[PDB]
Amino acid sequence: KGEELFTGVVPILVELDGDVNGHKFSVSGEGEGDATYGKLTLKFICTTGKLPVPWPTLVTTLVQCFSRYPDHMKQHDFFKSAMPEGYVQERTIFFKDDGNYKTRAEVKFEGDTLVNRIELKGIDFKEDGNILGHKLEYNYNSHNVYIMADKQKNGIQVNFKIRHNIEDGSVQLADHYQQNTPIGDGPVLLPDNHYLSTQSALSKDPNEKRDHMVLLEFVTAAGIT
Ligand SMILES: [K+]
Ligand SMILES: [K+]
Ligand SMILES: [K+]
Repeated sequence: KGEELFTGVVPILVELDGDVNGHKFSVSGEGEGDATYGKLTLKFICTTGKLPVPWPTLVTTLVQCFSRYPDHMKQHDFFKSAMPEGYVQERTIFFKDDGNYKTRAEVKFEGDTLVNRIELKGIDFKEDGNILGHKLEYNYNSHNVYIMADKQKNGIQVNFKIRHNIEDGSVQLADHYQQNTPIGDGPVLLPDNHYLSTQSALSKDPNEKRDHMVLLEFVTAAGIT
């Protein structure tokens, strides 16, 4: 079924159209995912000029079908079960004492490539807050992403908190509320409650002259015994 599409390395493309406080931008990403290992390797470029928000604030928006589901949890992997037609992923992300992002994405195959196409709208940001002021460290914490069948028993409702390190040594919370709904109408796996355990490392390409982010991530499902 959809799980079979992920047994080796799969190319990824990401495209994001954003508008935060009227500052418009676009981001393109490319790389590969290896769900057997829960690994992602990607590079993202801002194709419109300078990114008006910090790269770390966009990590969660910029393919949870690449999470590693251990064998005893495979009946809980909604994300691969929806493929290849894919799913809609919607979020609101509330930055404590600052503005919010609202995002809508479609994640699906296009040919042999897994594509994440996103629209993002951010509003009510402070002009010199941590986000528009670029006051975040260039790194990423490790998180638990909590997953539960949705009310309609059609997709999943997801909740978690991201912690962004700030350059003054404090931490700013980004409270995530997420819904995923299959694009096709045939059966998908509806999971028992569980979570994903995430870790990420960010870097730069020394030869890349555009504003950009190199991202490597490891994600493993857990919380079923
Ligand atoms: K700054
Ligand atoms: K900075
Ligand atoms: K890390």
